[PDB]
Amino acid sequence: QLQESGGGLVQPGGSLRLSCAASGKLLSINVMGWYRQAPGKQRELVASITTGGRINYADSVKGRFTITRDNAKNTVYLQMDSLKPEDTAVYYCNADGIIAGLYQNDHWGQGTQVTV
Amino acid sequence: QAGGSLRLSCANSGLTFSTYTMGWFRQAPGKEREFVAAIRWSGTSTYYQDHADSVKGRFTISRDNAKNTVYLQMNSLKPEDTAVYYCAASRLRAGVKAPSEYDYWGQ
Amino acid sequence: DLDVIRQIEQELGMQLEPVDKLKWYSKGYKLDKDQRVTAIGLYDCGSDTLDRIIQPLESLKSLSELSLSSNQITDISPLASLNSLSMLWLDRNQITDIAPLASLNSLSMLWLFGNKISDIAPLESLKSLTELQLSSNQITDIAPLASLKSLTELSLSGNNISDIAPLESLKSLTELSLSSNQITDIAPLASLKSLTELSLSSNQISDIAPLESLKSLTELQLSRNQISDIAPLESLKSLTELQLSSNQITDIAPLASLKSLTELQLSRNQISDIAPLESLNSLSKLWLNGNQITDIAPLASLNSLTELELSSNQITDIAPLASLKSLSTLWLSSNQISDIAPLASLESLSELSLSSNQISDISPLASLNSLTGFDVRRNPIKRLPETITGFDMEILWNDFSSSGFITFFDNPLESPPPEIVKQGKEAVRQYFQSIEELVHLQEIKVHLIGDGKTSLLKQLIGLNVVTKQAPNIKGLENDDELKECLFHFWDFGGQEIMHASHRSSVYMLLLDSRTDSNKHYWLRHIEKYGGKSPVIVVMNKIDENPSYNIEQKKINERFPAIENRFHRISCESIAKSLKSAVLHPDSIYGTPLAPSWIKVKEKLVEATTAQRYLNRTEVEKICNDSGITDPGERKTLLGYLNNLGIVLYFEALDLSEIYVLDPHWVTIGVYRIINSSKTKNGHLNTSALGYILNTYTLLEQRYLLDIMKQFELCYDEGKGLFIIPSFIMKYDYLPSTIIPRLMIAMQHQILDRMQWRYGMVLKSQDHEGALAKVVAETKDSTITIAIIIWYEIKKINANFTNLDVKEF
Ligand SMILES: Nc1nc2c(ncn2[C@@H]2O[C@H](COP(=O)(O)OP(=O)(O)OP(O)(O)=S)[C@@H](O)[C@H]2O)c(=O)[nH]1
Repeated sequence: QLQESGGGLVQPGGSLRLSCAASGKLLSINVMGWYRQAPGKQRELVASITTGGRINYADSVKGRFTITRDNAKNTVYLQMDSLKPEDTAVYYCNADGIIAGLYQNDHWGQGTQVTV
Repeated sequence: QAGGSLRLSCANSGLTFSTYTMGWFRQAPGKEREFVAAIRWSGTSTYYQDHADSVKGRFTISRDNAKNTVYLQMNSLKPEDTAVYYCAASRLRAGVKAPSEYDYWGQ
Repeated sequence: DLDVIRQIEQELGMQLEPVDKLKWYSKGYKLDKDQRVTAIGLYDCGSDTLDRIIQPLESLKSLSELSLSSNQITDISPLASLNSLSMLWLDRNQITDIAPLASLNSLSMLWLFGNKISDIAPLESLKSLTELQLSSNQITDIAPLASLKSLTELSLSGNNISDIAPLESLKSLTELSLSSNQITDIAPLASLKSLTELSLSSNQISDIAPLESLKSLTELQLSRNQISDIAPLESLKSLTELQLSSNQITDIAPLASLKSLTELQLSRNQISDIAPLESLNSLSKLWLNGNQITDIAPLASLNSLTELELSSNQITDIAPLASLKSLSTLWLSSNQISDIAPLASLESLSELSLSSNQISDISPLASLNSLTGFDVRRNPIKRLPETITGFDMEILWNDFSSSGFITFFDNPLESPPPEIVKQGKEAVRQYFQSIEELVHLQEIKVHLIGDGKTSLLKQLIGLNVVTKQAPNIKGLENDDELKECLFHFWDFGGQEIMHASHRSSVYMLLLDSRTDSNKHYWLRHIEKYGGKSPVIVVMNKIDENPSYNIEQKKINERFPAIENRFHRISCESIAKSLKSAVLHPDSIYGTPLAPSWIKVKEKLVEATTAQRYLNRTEVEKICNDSGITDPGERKTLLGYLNNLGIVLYFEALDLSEIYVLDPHWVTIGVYRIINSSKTKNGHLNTSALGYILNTYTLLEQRYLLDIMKQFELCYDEGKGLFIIPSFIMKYDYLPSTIIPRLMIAMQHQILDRMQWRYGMVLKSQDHEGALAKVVAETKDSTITIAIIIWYEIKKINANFTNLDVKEF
């Protein structure tokens, strides 16, 4: 499972650092990243990073959000700056990997509210 | 435009209220903060409710407790009566109709 | 050869690096004694890598490890001539056919999960395999793995596998992943004994018969199934983790035989009692949400717990949860808990879910400073406690359960407004600090000034002094602005009736067409006496002369207390004029004074409505009942009591028996004696005031006698005689009582009882002999002198403020 730390209410133009740690059960992580849900909208990718070092951005938060990863301790950090009020959403963690020998390309977190 | 209408709203939130009277003062060219219309409204009640010069009909004053606001209605506006309006709050509870006690200037 | 490695490097444009023991995400190579390539990793090299590298790959015959994981390849036909391999990574590609994987006689490790394979026949000749990853595929049968011995780790999970019987032929395995499939019978998994981890997740399994045979298992994942009996698991006590999520189970006693279990997810079942979880002291995580359980007391002996999920259960009393101290998460929402006192000792908590319960008081959860999540949605909370804003969290009104947040939804928040609590923590704090952090009078008097009065009494539906409220007045009850306003109406009228003293009032002057000649009189009376009160001039009886209108502009500019408040009605704009006149700075209707002043005023009214005359001692006693003894403060209180006409007070009484006095009797008393048809003749009897009047007695008789001599209205002469006097000198607004004040000198020049009631005759008793007579003419507002007198006239008119006089 993925545990997320962060979120809250930030004034516009502020900053945030959403952390996401994968439990020791999750074994072989290739792609790990961040998604969002706005009220009355659909899930959409924010950022994805791979074990090799390939970054995929949403083309709407390009040059705005930064994704960083530690592979030793399987952790992703979303550093978010200059948060326009269209980002008032609930952010979710996406990962691919193996728990108890089973592989799914979509392991989700609980979600955390970011308000502006 | 000349002789038109203009409703100005001035809102105050979380203050003395009961120990506060709201007065509108018009002074563009350093007119020494001339008194226009004040109101010591307490809920539905209203105590002071007085005007000056242009008087009533010309200038209308009201207060709504639903959103704690005071409304100044400008009608038959004379063009030479060009001035900027400020909100002032009076707090003293000794002597009604206290002009000099409008210390807490508004926005 | 490093030449081959460089060839691959420029073909792919990727910096292959001399590395160590190969991994699935490796992108380099491994050398040997005499620098021979043995292991090569191509991680994410594009979809066209395999068809472009096979010639260099076959060029060197020492390769034994290949990593092409996550390359998204579709054809693996080139992977045929590299017969020297030992390990092959092919994860996460669009591979459908594995037929080329037939000539690789030597292979010990094969990773293929992220693929699209459907037929595993070709890897039937792979003899010495030890690791197979085949999860998340489209396979439906596993025959060919039967010939595959020496397998230790097998992952066939995420497919359409229904038969599993050939796995019986495989007996060397250690980890078996068999999940997200369509499996019903696990009978083959009996002869296995070396297995340690078993993942039999989502499936249609309901009879775990052969698992008793297994004994070395440490991880057992059995969730989203249709199992009901867990007695088979009672024998085995070696499992560090056994997950039994969504299922239909009612008994957990067989679990009580386990003691080394660490994490237990027991969710969405029909388990009734959790007492068997009374001996598992090593439990670190417990998930018991969504069940029909009642009592948590048996869980009061698992002090090693760190995570507790008890949500959506039928628990009401939380008290036998105070023993646990090392708890970090506590989800017990959607329950019937009432008070949260026996949690104040949970110093280590970091996330709470207390929503959808019947909780009213939140105050006890105050010392839990370590909380990083608290969720109390859908509860009947009435008041927000101080400590609710003492937590390191921000506040949200949303329906989402988010960590690091104080959350409310669907709560009857009465004292704190829901808008205030949805604004934020800072707004809650400012609202509460404002909650942590005078009284007006609302009275006025109206004297009707005639020369009519009944016509304005028709608007009331009275010999002065009548009380009314906003509903009483017709035409002014529409405005709720002045709903709680008292109105006092006084009115008189006559020729010789003259009571100047019976702001803080409103005077409606009354006019009639025949009396317009005497109009300056009462207007100047209002200007001089009374106060600076607003004045409303009204002309009545316009029906007899519908063409008469006064020049209201001239009198309005002459009298600055009018400000164009006029009416021309006969028997309404009167209500509008009255309202616009009451709320004036020059009048007192809303005046802020201390509430102690209004208590003192009420006590004074209570004393004066019966006593009718206070003593100075009693006045001071009542004033100091509230501690007020400042002469200025008491003077202002009495002035506000007098100018509003409830309790009168004059500065010229000079009597110690009476300090203040009641207008309801002390003014009507002067009214009776001032005219009783015995004073009309001009002289009042010795002491026949009882014949005049008659609560009134002889003591009050001589009280009022002293009062009327003190008001400078008459003189007692001798033997019980009484005057009641009610060159060319002209006065505008001829004062009505100037002859009563000029006739007080009775023991002075007087001929013999010669008084007109508008004049008098004088006979000088001083040196020599002079005969004098002074007489008044109301119709001309003049005074005549026949021949000290001028000195007395000036001494009497001195009691006026800018009263114009004319001498001729
Ligand atoms: N029927 C009728 N009589 C009227 C009306 N208006 C005035 N009157 C008469 O006028 C008389 C009273 O005159 P009024 O102007 O009230 O003098 P007053 O108030 O008594 O005396 P004052 O010195 O205080 S002004 C009454 O006898 C009344 O009958 C009216 O509208 N209808």
